Amino acid sequence: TDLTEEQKETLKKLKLYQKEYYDYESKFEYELFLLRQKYHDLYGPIYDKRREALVGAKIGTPNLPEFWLRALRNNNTVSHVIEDHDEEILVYLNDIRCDYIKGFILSFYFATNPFFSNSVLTKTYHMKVLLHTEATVIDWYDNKNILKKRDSFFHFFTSHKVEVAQLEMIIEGDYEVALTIKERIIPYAVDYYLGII
Amino acid sequence: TDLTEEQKETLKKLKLYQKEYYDYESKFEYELFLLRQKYHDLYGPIYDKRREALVGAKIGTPNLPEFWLRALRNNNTVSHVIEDHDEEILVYLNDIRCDYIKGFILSFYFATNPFFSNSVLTKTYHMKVLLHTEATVIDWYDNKNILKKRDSFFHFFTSHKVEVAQLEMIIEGDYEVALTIKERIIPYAVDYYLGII
Repeated sequence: TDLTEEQKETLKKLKLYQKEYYDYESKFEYELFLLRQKYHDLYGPIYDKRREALVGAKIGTPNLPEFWLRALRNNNTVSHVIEDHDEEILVYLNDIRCDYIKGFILSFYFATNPFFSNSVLTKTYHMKVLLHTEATVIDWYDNKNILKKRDSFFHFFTSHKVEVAQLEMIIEGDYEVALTIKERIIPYAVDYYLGII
Repeated sequence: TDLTEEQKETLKKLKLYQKEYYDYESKFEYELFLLRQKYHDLYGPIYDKRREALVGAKIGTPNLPEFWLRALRNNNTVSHVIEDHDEEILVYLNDIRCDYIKGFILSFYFATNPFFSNSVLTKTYHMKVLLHTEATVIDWYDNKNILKKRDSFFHFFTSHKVEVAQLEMIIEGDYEVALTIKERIIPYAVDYYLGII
């Protein structure tokens, strides 16, 4: 800008070097994408084996009753959004999975149950940093909508986009829960069940 | 525990699968360590070239006056801890570098200056999650200790370990600054200088 010609040259050289930094950084970012994908695929079979052993019925994880409810209960962050009335519903939980959008999408698989007909409840987090969320609409059976009667874990399946403090607080807490399920509950489920974490 | 023998078997299988998860996870963590090291070494020469072009004198970055002060100023987080009196000292800044402990260590290289004799001021962050910090003691020249006369950027070079809210707040803000310098200022210095971020 208003530098001496000599300094202008120095500045151009720095931009040149900075351009070099960005090139290497893009390549690192790429190798990071590869790395996370590779292991995501290596974890997949391990998750399916657990599901298989757990599910093999009109009850969640029949080969190990209340598996997910207890794993979720044993995690501080998630335990805070689970109420006593939510427990009779969560015992029907067969599996929780995380998938990339063909952001990420969390899926909650439920066995046939007297609360809602959905065999699966999903939550999609759209991100670049959160953009917006999409939740499946729960098809509650007559008089079973616990959201009516109050606070409930199932408020998690509520779609959001972007008073302000109110919205920020809600979106923040929701994303925190989702992140915990995605990075903690799913990767270390049984250890939470056993409560050894 | 108090499961049927059948469920006990299911639980053992899950621990087996979980053990498999941890094995793969350890291998991913290892490949992540490699990845970050590799690029750390690829960035090194790029940082040294910038220093070389900037420094080539009794003034910081003589080939481009006030380079680091301006880069630091143009970053919101860091700009908040820089006072007007700190500027006459920061203009002597020749280079800022980040190194792994042979956690990480931030080094601030200063040209000969009338404020302190130290040719380098470092800050060491010990971590597993912060354990404790080590800062070089500044050898201020007579009547030059700006920390006496108040708030100053140089309070950054203060050692900490672990009333409680007071300590938490201080440690938190300090680590936030360090992180910004490490991940933002150093990797994208010139772009901050130009203020295009």
